[PDB]
Amino acid sequence: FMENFQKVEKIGEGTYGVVYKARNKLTGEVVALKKIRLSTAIREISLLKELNHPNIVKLLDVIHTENKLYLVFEFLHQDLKKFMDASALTGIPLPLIKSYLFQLLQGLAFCHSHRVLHRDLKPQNLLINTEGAIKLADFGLARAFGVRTYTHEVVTLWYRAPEILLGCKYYSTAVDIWSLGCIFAEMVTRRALFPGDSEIDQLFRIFRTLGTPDEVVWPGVTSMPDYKPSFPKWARQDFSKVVPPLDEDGRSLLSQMLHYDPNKRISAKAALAHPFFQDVTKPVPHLRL
Ligand SMILES: O=C(O)Cc1cccc(Nc2ccncn2)c1
Repeated sequence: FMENFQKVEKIGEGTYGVVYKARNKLTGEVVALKKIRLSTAIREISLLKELNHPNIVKLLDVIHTENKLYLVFEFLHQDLKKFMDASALTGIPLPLIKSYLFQLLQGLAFCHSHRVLHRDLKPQNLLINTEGAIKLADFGLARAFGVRTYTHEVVTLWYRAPEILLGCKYYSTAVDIWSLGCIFAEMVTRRALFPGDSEIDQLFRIFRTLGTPDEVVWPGVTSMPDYKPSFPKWARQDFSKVVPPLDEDGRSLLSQMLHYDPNKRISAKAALAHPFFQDVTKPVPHLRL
């Protein structure tokens, strides 16, 4: 039971607590409702209510009652994780991959221009609709929560930027570009790019593909908190082996999203101008709800 909602249904375990599909009692509208497992965060998250962009899941409300905290979002019917699983036999068509990447970059460019990072992008917080839109959920929450324990559930590391895995306590816009590059690669190949089981397995999967980073490609890397001079030194592989059959435009863009040094990583705004998007369109997905 809930005072202000009816037909409340669990839909997932999230970074911060249970996520429900719920119907507002007064209006009948269907929303996603994210009970935070437990004020500097309430004011800061409440600022996120002001943000509106077509590629960002609207934060409709912040409800603080009975010493509980709930976030109310507009509801979308499928996430990219489920869509990629449903699309595993055929693959997502390239024009739709390109459309989704373009739209996600517009959402990131918007948030970043408003000084809001995500820090934890992953297919589970990318939501799609029947009209061909994709939207990013949960921007700004990681900073407000303070990176921080809000679930006992197993955290996905697969999309974490190397700066994060090497113990850098200082985030930048580049962490979100890394995560989206990993998601791009996964849409293309139908396999996660770096499916690490632990922080060190995550870090070593990255190193085995992109080469072990050094001061030449990443000035400052050897001073990062969790950097170890004893890390094995892997040579770097070609993106042509990693994301076939992606064309050279897509591989060029992906390589710019996956530079080791966050400062060298392409921005969302610059990525939107990349030649890969010259022929972008907005196709209709085949969604089975
Ligand atoms: O909480 C998490 O970490 C991800 C997560 C998990 C489950 C649902 C969401 N969000 C939304 C938003 C809108 N329509 C549907 N689901 C996010």
